[PDB]
Amino acid sequence: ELGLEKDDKDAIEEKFRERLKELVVPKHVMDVVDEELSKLGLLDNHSSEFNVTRNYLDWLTS
Amino acid sequence: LQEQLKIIKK
Repeated sequence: ELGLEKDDKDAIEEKFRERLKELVVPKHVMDVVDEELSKLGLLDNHSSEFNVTRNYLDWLTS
Repeated sequence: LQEQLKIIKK
């Protein structure tokens, strides 16, 4: 039921993507970043693996 | 909107 009321997917996804704009990212990590965003977009936000993916993406974009 | 009547109950 909660899925029909709120969704924070787009905000965090765009927050990740905006960091990519200024960076000349190599392909061998561009594909990894893209696939991790894809995985995060289909994963429940309360799972531990979701937080692991989020932290890994934050470190990648840092 | 209408689903809130059951969401709040849950």
